[PDB]
Order: sequence, then C-alpha cells, then structure tokens
Amino acid sequence: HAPRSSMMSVEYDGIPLSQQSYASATDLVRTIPSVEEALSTLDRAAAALNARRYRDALKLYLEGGYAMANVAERQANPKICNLLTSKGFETLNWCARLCDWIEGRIKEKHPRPGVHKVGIPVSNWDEDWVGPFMDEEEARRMWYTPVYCPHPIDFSNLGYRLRCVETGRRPRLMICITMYNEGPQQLKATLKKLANNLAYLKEQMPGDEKSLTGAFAGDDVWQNVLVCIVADGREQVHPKTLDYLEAIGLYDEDLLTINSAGIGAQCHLFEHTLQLSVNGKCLLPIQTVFALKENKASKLDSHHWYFNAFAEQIQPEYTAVMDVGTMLTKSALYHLLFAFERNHQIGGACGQLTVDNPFENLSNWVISAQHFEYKISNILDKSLESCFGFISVLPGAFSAYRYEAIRGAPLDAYFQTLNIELDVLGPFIGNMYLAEDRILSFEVVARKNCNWTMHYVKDAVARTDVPHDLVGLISQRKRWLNGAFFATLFSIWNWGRIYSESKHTFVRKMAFLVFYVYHLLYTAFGFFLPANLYLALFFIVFQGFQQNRLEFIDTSEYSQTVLDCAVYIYNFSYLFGLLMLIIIGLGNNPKHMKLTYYFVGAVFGLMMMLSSLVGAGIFFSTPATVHSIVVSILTVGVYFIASALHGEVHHIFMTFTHYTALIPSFVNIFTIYSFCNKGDFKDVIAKRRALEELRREEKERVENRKKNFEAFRTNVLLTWAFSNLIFALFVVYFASSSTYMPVLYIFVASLNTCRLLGSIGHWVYIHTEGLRGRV
Amino acid sequence: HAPRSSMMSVEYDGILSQQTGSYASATDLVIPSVEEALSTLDRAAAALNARRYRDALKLYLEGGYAMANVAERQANPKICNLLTSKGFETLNWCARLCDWIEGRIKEKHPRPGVHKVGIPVSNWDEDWVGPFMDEEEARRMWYTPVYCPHPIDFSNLGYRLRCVETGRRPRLMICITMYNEGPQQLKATLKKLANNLAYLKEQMPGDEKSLTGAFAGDDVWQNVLVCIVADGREQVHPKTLDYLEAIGLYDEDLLTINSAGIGAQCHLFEHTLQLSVNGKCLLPIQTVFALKENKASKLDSHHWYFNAFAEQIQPEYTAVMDVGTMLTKSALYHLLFAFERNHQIGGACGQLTVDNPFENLSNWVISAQHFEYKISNILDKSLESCFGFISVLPGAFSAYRYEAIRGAPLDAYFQTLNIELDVLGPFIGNMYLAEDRILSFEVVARKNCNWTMHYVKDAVARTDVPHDLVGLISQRKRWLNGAFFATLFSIWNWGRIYSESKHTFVRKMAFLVFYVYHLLYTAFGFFLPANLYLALFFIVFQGFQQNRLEFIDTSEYSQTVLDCAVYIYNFSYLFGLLMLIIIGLGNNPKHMKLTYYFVGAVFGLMMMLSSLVGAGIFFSTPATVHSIVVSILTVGVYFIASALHGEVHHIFMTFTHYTALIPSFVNIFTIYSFCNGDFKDVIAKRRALEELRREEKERVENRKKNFEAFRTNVLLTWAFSNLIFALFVVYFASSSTYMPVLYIFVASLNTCRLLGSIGHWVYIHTEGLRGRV
Ligand SMILES: O=c1ccn([C@@H]2O[C@H](COP(=O)(O)OP(=O)(O)O)[C@@H](O)[C@H]2O)c(=O)[nH]1
Ligand SMILES: O=c1ccn([C@@H]2O[C@H](COP(=O)(O)OP(=O)(O)O)[C@@H](O)[C@H]2O)c(=O)[nH]1
Ligand SMILES: [Mn+2]
Ligand SMILES: [Mn+2]
Repeated sequence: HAPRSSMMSVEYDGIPLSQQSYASATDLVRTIPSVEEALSTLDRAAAALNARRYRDALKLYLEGGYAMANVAERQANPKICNLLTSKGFETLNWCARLCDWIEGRIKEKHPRPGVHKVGIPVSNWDEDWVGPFMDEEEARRMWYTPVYCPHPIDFSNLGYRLRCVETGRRPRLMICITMYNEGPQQLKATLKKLANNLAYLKEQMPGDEKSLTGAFAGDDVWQNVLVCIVADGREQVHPKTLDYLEAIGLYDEDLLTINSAGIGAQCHLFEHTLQLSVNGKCLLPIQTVFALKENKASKLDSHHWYFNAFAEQIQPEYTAVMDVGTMLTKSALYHLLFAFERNHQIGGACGQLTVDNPFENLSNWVISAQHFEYKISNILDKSLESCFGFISVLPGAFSAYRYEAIRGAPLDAYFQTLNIELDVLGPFIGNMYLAEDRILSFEVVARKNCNWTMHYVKDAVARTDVPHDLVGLISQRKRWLNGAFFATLFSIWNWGRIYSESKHTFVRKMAFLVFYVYHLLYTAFGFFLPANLYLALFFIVFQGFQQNRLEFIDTSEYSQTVLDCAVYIYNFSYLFGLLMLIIIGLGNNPKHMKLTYYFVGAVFGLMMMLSSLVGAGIFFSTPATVHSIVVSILTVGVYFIASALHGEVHHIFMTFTHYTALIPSFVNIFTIYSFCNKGDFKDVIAKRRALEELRREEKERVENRKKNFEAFRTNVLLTWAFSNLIFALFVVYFASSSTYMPVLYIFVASLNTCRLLGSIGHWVYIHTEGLRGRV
Repeated sequence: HAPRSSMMSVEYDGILSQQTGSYASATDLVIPSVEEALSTLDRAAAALNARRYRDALKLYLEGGYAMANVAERQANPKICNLLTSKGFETLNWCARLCDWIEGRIKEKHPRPGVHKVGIPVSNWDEDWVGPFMDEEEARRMWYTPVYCPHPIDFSNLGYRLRCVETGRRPRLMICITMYNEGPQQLKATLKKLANNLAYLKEQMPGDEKSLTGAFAGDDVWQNVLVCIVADGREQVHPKTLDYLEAIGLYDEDLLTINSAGIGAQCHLFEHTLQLSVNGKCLLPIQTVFALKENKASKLDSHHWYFNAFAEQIQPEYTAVMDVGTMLTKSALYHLLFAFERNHQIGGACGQLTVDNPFENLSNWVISAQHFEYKISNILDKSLESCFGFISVLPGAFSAYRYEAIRGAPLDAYFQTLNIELDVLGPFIGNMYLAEDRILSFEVVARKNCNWTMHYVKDAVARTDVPHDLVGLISQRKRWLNGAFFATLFSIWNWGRIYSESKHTFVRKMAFLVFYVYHLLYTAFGFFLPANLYLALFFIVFQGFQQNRLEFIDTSEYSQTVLDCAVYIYNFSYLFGLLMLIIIGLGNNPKHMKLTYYFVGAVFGLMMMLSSLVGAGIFFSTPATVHSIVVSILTVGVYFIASALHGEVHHIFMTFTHYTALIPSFVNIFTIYSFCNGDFKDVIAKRRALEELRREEKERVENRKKNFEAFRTNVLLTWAFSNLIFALFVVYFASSSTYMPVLYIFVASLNTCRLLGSIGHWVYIHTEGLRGRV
C-alpha cells in the first residue's frame, strides 16, 4: 500500500502546472510570401478546381498569383524572375477569366486555365555545327507546355498544339519511344540510330528504280519525321536520364515546376528539334516531342497518349512503335517504308528483333540461348506468319502501322482496357491486354470492310539489349508468354471475324483457314509442351537405357538395380524440380532465388545435354534407314535448313548448343512462372459518411477484382498443370515408346514441315516478287 | 491531299486569358464556415507535425477566429457551446505558442494543451437501482484526444483518467480489443462482464472459500476498469458506433470538433456506463474506450493498452480478451481465486470453448472445432499447467499480474513495434505474428523471477467460432502460423530458464522434462502430414492389397483391384496435395469455397472408410493384451481425460465430426500456413522528398523479398522433408516395421498427455486439503 500511496502522491504533485495577448499575436503574424507557399497554394487551387469547388479555387488562385508576382521582384536569376512574372501574369489573367465566367458575363463549359506554351533558350549549344538550313527560332528555343487533357481524344479539342502544327510542317512517318527507368546510354543509342536512319534516308540517290520517291527524298526527310518520347512517370525516370535530356536541350525541371503549379497537368510535353553530334560527325536534326507523364501508368497508357493525342492531332501517314534501347540498322526505316510503299496493302509491319553483340560474350549461355531463340522465332514463325498475312508481333519488337487501318476500331479495341475498366471485361480480357500489340495485329487483320494484312521485314534488323541474367529472362518470359497465351486464345475464339466482317479474297480466306488449322495444332502441341518434353526424355533416354534400346551400349544383363535406378532417379528429380518450380514461381518474386533458379536450370541443363549425347549416339548407331533419316533431318535440321536458306546459319551453328542446354529450363520454368501468375456541421458529417462509404465501396470493388483475377489465374493454371500431368501419366501407363514416340515424331515433323514451308515461301516471295511485279 | 488541306483549314479557322537577360471587381467580389475552419486547423496540425512552427501559428489563428465567428450563428446550443469552447482553447494555445516563439516561455516540443470535455449523455434512464452514484459521473460523459506517439509517456504528457481524477484506484484491469465487429458481440461481452461483476458482488463475507479484500461485495465495480480499444475509426462498424452512442460512449460531433487541430493519435471516451436488460438492472461498469484513426494490429492495440493505461494506473492484475467472448458467471472469480491463493502465477489462461455446441449439431465444422477446443484445452493445457508453462491459445481470455509483466516481458513483447522488423528479420516477424505465448515464455523465463503459469478449467470463456470452412481456414492460418514459430522460440531459448530465471531445482528438472517432451511433440507434429499419409496408406490400403484386413479375405481377387486401390489412393492424395499447395499459396481462400469443400469432403469420406476398416481390424483381431493396451492408450485417451474432467458428452458427440476433419485439418491448415526558402531550396526539398520516397520503396521491397524468401525456404524445407520421409519409409520399410514405431510414438505422446491431465486433476482436487503443508 505504501508504494501505491507514494506513486499517487507524486502524481498528485504531478498534475499542477493554456496551461498543462491576442494583440501581440496579431502583430506578430502581420509582421512576405515565398515560392514554396506560392506553389503549395496553386497546387491546392488545382485540387479544388479538380474537385469542382469554384469559389475557393478562385480564392486560392489569386493568392498564388499575387504571391508569385511579389516573389519575382526579389529573385536574382533573370530567367527565374521572367518565369515567375509570366506565371503570375498568366494566373491573374486566368483568375479574371474565371471571375467573369462565375459572374456569367461569358458562358463556357468546364473552365480551365488557358493553355500556354513557353519557349525558353536552350542552355547548351554547339556553335560549330553543320545543317542544311535552320531558323534561329526553331534551333535555339525549346518549347514546353503542360497538358491537363484526361481523355487524349480531346487533346486537339482543348487547344493543345505542337511545334510541327504551329510551323505548318506536315509529319508523315512518326515514331514512338516508350521510356521508363532507363539509363541515358539507351536513349543515346536509340537517338543515334534514328539519326543514322534519317541520314541514310537523306543519302538516297534520286532517279533510281530502287530508291524511294516522294516525301522521303534526300535533304528534306528529317522535317517529315517526328519522334515522340513518352515517359511513364516523372517519379520513376532515372535522374541521369533527366540529366541527359537536359544536356540534349529537352528537359528543364525549373521550368516544369514553375509552369506546372496550378495547371494540375496529367503530363508535360517538351518539344525540341534537337541536334546531336558524335565525334567529328554531326548528326542531322531530329524532331523530338517528349511527353513526361505525372502519375505512373502502363505501356498501354503511354501508347494511349501517343496514339490518341498526337496521332489524331497530326494524322501521320505511317505510325511506328518502338521500345527504348533498341538499336536500328542503317536501313531499317528504309526497308519498312519501301515495303509499305511497294505493297500499299500492308496494315502493319514488324521488324526483326535480335540481340546486341551476339558473338561478343559467347561465354554467357543465357545470351546465346536468347539469340538462338530470337533467330529461330523470327525466321520460322515470322516467315510462316507473313506468308499468310498475319503476324503475332513479338513483344518489344520494332513494329509500325499505317494510320489508315489503325485510326478507328483497332485502336478502340486496343485501348478498351483503359476506356472501360477491366472489372466489367473480366480477367480473361485483362490477361489478354497485358500484351496487345498482337491485339492490334489481329484487329488490323480482321478490320470490317478492309483487307489489310501484315508483313515481316527480315532486313529491318532491330538490335536490342536482352537481359544477361536468368532472373531477368524469367521476368521477360513472365510477360511474354502470358500476353501470348491469352492473345492466342483470343485469336482462336475470334477467327470467325476474318470471314464474317473483313472482305478478303477467297484465296486469302482459304489461306487464313489453313493457317488457323495449323495455329490450332501448334497451340495444342505447345500447351502440352512440358508433358511432351518430359515424355520424350523419359522414353528415349531412360527407357533405352533400361530396356537396352541404345544401339551403342549393351545393358542386357547389368546389375538389374541401376536399370531401374536411372528411371527412378530421373522421375524423382523431375517431380521434385517441378514441385519446387510451382512453389517458387507461384510464390515469391524470382529475384531472391537466383541461386535456386540457377541450380534447377543447371540440373535441367545437364539433363538435356546427356539426353542430347545419348540421342546422337542412338542416331549414329542406327543403320540410318530412309524413313529414319527423313524424319530426323526434317525434325532437327529444319533450323539449319531455314538459317542457311535465309543466310544467317553461323548464329545457329554457334548458339544451338547453348539453346538446347537451356531448352528444358526455358519451357518448364518460363511457362510455369507465366501460368503461375458553405455547408454546416450536419453537411460536414454527411460528407464524411459519404467519403467513408465511397472508400468502402472502392475497397470492396478492388478486392472483388483481385478475387476474380486470382481465381481465374489459379483455375487456368490448375487446368494446364493437371492436363499435363494426366496426359503424361496416362501415356506412361498405357503406351510404350514404340506406340508414342512415332506419334510424337510425326507431330513434330508436321509442325516443322509447316514452318519450313513457311520460311521457304517467305524466301521465294521476297526474291521473286520483284521480277514478277508486272503481273 | 484535299482532306489534309481541309483539316488544316478547319484547325486554322478553329484556332479566340483567351483560349532572358478587372482586378478591382475581383477584389471586391473576394464569412467563414465550419468546413474551412476544420480544414485549416487540420493543416495547421500537419504543419506542426512537420515542425513548421513559423507557419503553424498563423493557420491556428485562422481556424480559431473562424470557429469564434462561426459559433455565434449555430442554432444548436450544444454545437454553439462546443465550438466556442474549442475556439477559446485554440486561441489560448495560439497565445502560448506565440509566447514560446518569442522566448518569454521556454519549453520543449510544444503541443496543444490536453483538455478533457464533459458533455451530457443523450440517453439516461430515470428508473434505476444502485448502491450510490454521483450526478456528475453518472449523467456526464468525458472524452479526450491523445497525441502520445510512444504510450510510455502517457502520464508524462499530462493525460489523466476519470479514475485517477476521482481518486479511484483500479486493481483488476481488463482489455477488450475490437475491430470491424457488430454490436451484438459487444453487447454480449459487456453483459457477461456485468454478470461477472454481479457474481463478485454477491459473494458472502466471512467464508473460507469466498474472497476477502478489495474484491468484496457492494464495491467491486469501483475497483475494476474495462478498457475497450478499437483498431481504426475507418474500419469499425457503423452499427457498432451506433451502439456505442446508445450506451453513452461515442460522439461523432464531439470527436470531429475536438480532434480538428490536435492531430491526435487516439481518442479516449470515459463513461461508467450503466446497462439494463429486461427487468434486471445491471450494476455499473467502469469502461474506457480508445479509438485510433489508422488501422493497426492487435499487437499495437495491446501496446496502447498495456503501456499507456497500465503504466498510468498500475493495476494489480491485467487481463486480455477479444470481442464475442462470453465469460461464465464464475470466470473472473476463478481467475482471482487462483491468483490470490497461489501468489506465484505470472499469468493465467481461461478455457476457450464454442458457443452453443449442442445446438446446430448438423454443422460438421462447428462440431470439429468444438472437439478440437475441448481436447486441446484438456490435454495440452493440463499437461502444460502441470509444468507451469502455458502455450496460450490465440484469442483466449488470459490475464497477467502487472508484476512479472511490467518490464522485460513487455519490452520483449513490444520490441517488434519499438524497433522496426527489418532489423529483426522474418523469423522474428512470424515469431511476433502471435505472441501471447511470447508473454507466457518471457514471464516464465524472466530474470531473477520464478513466476509460473496456471490454466483454469472452471473459467469457461465461450466465443463464436467461424461457421464456414473458409473462416476456419483463415483462423488456423493465423493460429498455427504464430504457434509454430512460438515453439521455435521456446525450443531455441529454453536455456534462459536455467541461465537467468531463479527457479527451484525440482522446477528446473520438470521444465527440462517438459522441454524434452515438447521437442518430441514438435518433431512429430512437423511430420504430421507424412505420418498421417503413411498411417492411412499402410493400414488401409496395404491391408486391402496384401489381405491384412482380418474381416475379409482378398487373397486372390481379380489382382487388378488390389493394386488399383493403392494407385487410386496415391494419385488422389498427390493431386489433392498439389492443388492444395497451389490454391493455398496463390489466391485468398474465400473465392474457392467449392474447391476447398470438395477436397475436404474427399479427405472426409476417405477417413470415414479408414475408420470403418480400422474398426473392422479392431473387432476381428483376437485382441491380445499388448494390442488392447496400445489401442486403448492411443485412442481412448481422449475419452479417459474427458471422463476424468467431467466433459465426456462433448467428445462423444463430436468425435465423429472431428475424425471426419482430421486430414483436411492437418493438411490444408499446415499447407496454407507454411505457404504464406528560394527556388533552389524548393528544388533541393523536392530532391530530398522523392529520394526519400525511392529509399522507402527500396526498403519495403527488400523487406518483402526477405520475408517471402524466408517463407518459401521454410515451406520448401517442410514439404520436402515430409515428402522425403514418406518416400523413404514407403520404399524401405514395410507396415510390419513402421506401424509398430508409429504406434509406440503416438502411445508415448498420449501417455504424456494423459499423465498431464491426470496430474492437473489430482493437483486441483488435492492441493486444497494439503494447503497446510
Ligand atoms: O511499367 C512500365 C514498364 C515499362 N515501360 C516501358 O515500356 C516498354 C516495355 O518494355 P520492357 O523493357 O518493360 O520489356 P522487356 O524488354 O523488359 O521484356 C519499355 O520501353 C519500358 O521502358 C513502361 O512504359 N511502363
Ligand atoms: O487487424 C486486426 C484484426 C483484428 N483485431 C482484433 O483483435 C482480435 C483478433 O482476433 P480475430 O478476430 O482475428 O480471432 P477470432 O475471433 O477470428 O478467432 C479480435 O478482437 C479482432 O477484432 C485487431 O485488433 N486488428
Ligand atoms: Mn527493353
Ligand atoms: Mn472474435
């Protein structure tokens, strides 16, 4: 009791010691503004305008205007004084306009601050430079404007204009560069490659049958080409990248902050016909418009902005979409434009995607495997598809379209994920639209009342920098095969539109039906690819080792323990690896398990290298019958035949070992990880309750969306995995190698015959259409 | 070319503030209101939080004068008075802050003065019966917002409670954590607490069995404080808030007004609320309600409760329970009786049961949960309380005396909150995902203190278990996820009991014996899925295939069905397990109710047929002495303990339902648990801002990477250990060589649990007579 009394006594001493003048406080607060509070006040005004509170929006607008008007006087930097004075004057003009609008002397719908584009001198210039002809206004001045347009369809309706439109020049070919958290060297390489393309376009000889004629002639082509660089978020772009953009005279943080205070811009446009010099050669000027967007979005949203806003503004003749860090050959644009002009029927084209410096760093197995995969995918698949006038464009590939089969329905279908929220669409459409450039491909192919096909250009080589690590490749294939496994399902489900709506020729529709049957067979085979690979390895290797079917070894008697031990070890290792793959995939992100993924990949690697050696052994021990040699050459050397036919066989000769070492890891891991993922207080209280109910409804909608997405993905993954497992178990238990290996050989031979025929058709078409152009 | 020329001509025609080196009319166009006053105040609070003292005062005067002008126009007398009082207080705080800035008054970390406001309660009952009450306390309700970021300084910042102000010194102190529940659970909990207080009141005096001291009759309600702490005002149920207003404890108007510029961290509402049910008027109950704005954890609610309020009023015993936990009339009496008579228990745990077991007997999930609760309580709690160390069940109604929980145990409990979990790691994260048993271990192994624990059987606490298998999945997802790392902690740091704590030699020897048993039990339960699969496979299917079921002769048969049974069982089990891990480690187990129910039913009828063949195998065997001994000791241990403790009818009713849910239980729950200035200064400030944002994002992603990697590594270890063990025993051991081993292991575990239950019974029925010695 004594400690309790002592503690309460010290507490009682504790409570004693507003406890635990207005004129003086009034004098203190009365006793200058600043840029920080001015910017905060304009930000609050923009928020109020967004929330449609006009009285307090106005009240916060004149305060900020006068704050910057007073601040501009005391600043020391003349450019800062000019920027703040202009901002204050424009804000006062907008305040007067808003006051008049509220008074009603002028009637207008949805008032917004007037669109003001400002041109500030570029900090850095090269006095020693060579150019055909350029005006001081365009050359020296850098133009920037902030845009609020939420629906890029109304970008031109809100008075936004580009420097090309203002000077009256008419761009025809127009390229997009979607950049996000990329280093300066990638942008520098991309811009240097584009400048090289423009220079090579200039160097076309006039009066030649092969050379292009028209708006793409020499000495005047750079004017007709506009490059649009659209970033994904100002909070995610690399600081070194922004430093590079300032160095090339295209970005200014000070100007952006000053002139984007009260506008509440969704994205910022910087326009500059930037010129570049590399060593002693000076690149020709390239027209560049840089669209830096405020909030983080997706590549689909970047394309939404690009396509809708700028394309509907300037009506380009050809529209090109390209990633960041992709180096183009000198003649990539020439080949694209040549194909477009000579065909006058192509709705869209895809360039060849390759790996930068394949020969260099040959010690890296992942790089060589990716190079082999790119080369085989391009040659075989793209040739076969372009023979049929329909391309499943590789993600990230340098692709272009003509803005005549893209203007309407294909773009609406492409952007319907953004326009209509995916909750109504469902999870199938969302997974469809993770990668939808191929959706654009299909929509252009199936345009109503239009027969616009596609074409794959082998000569338009686009060199990119593929990931050098297995985890980066895993993430890449997480995106790629998903888009893929869903746009494919779209293609089967909607192949009827090509005949129901589009007006193709009868022969074209028959060819499309044939390609549809082939595509069904190929997708069905690739769906059971893990099961088929496991069965092939199991049967051939281990049931030749156990049943003495390897014609180079004699395992008739042996110890009888190792014979079954090999099969048991293989089955257990494969099953354990697959289960670990499920757990890790579906589980955590594939970056902290670099060691585990490398271990599993190496296990599969030596597993298919020993498989390759035993396959070569049985092949060489076989007496090489006519049928056997025919099927073997057709199924294996199809890659070498196509590569030698097209010219690039050395890449395959160098990378086939690296790819076949990475084949099981490739299929298993990548597919499994892809499939694995002035009111009063009563009004105040009512507003609080309404906001709370809005938050609750938003949370319930988000959780319902997540529930639907995860349920759909788990259902599709369970279907895929259980189908593979059931197929493998059933064939293992009810079919021998003699009854299943011939079937698998016939299936793979049919697919490889189709791909060889496609590549041969592409070659003969591209080498014979020139002479037979008259007929 | 014509369309392009036409389009450009159209743009030229459409192109009419218009589209280096008037204002008077707008000014003339340019009264206050409550909304802008609240917004202004609010920011002022944000600026003060950002240490913008030079700005703060001006917005504070703006808000103060805004409300000073607003209060006159309000027609509501109570709103007018409240706004006028808040404006006067805000102006006083503004003057004090101005003096502090001028420097005439020097103070550290200025903050608005803490003031408690007493408004009359909307609802009062004229007709009531009570011993004695003052009009001030009964008629009026007090409230105060708190800023204390570290609840350790609750008393330092000047916060006082009505008990402290009136001089009442609470001794028993009981917490009720609440989050997004409905009014009926709170009403049931408060009615049960009032019943407990009534039982404590009507205890006869001058009796050996009856309590004596501060818990006597007619005055017990004064000495007990109820602290109900919510988790977030954005998550509490609207109906719950209406109930709190009805009982005179909550006010949206008062909270919004008085919390405008304080930037409080939680809101305290104090009201000795009186409740009346039918013709019986319940005795008043001292209740303090702490509502915090931002969603937090039950650990954070306990942080607030323990640190702030316990360090303020220094209770003799502190107690913790959830909402929806109906306590019997004698639960509090039994807790206090045990505490007073022992003077050695550092913390106690009450029995957890299911509300209305007999009713709704058709619900297999309810019956299985009732069986699990009963057997867990009896066996595990009795065995653990015999050794004076309880792994308290999560959500159970537990209490600790505030003498072995004051310091180091509480610091160890809250260290996850005090120091960020990035330094601790994922082990400590899933360690403190549930740590009531962490309190248990710290109390047991507190340095220079030997405070054991005691499980009270008679203090029955009835809760409302989920009625759906998905709800049971989520419950077990929390429960044994915490429990596994709890056993890991106890296993790793069992050396502290001998190195630091000063227990008796016999107590340390008993603790060592229990440690050996706990090691064996945790090892057995780690391989529980593998052991269950082996038992089912061997017994059922290798008796069917090898003709070892003594009630049937399958010697010849068709030779196809014999292998077909084993193949079907293996394939179904493997497919079920793979689907389980995927569904478990993928999507949230609430959209897949059909799939989970299908797998659970498959396992259910599977163990029904397993039980039928076992019974056949137990009725066709000549029942030798060894066989009957092992079988009774391994199976009827539940019935023996239940008959010893008197609660055998529950087992008789729910054993079939539980054995129908054993494989789902063990497989699904274990899998789903283990499976989861100028312009330059402005620019520099922006650079600091998004650099800090990037650093925080990197830290969060690194924390997530580490936690997920540890989770996946542990899950891989568990699953692969189970699979390797199962495959090895299947391929290298027959049933005749592994069934005896499994029977001996389970018999040893059940013998330990039976001995613990019997010891608890004999102790609780013999310690009374042998109290002299
Ligand atoms: O959220 C994102 C991620 C990327 N990108 C950009 O859009 C393209 C997507 O290609 P990415 O490099 O992501 O694909 P990959 O080459 O990694 O397979 C690239 O230009 C990215 O910089 C984007 O706009 N938003
Ligand atoms: O984020 C949360 C979730 C719950 N709770 C509360 O803390 C206890 C957690 O027990 P839970 O309801 O999870 O267990 P159950 O009653 O479901 O078995 C309950 O009183 C919850 O209302 C909390 O404070 N914070
Ligand atoms: Mn890229
Ligand atoms: Mn509960």
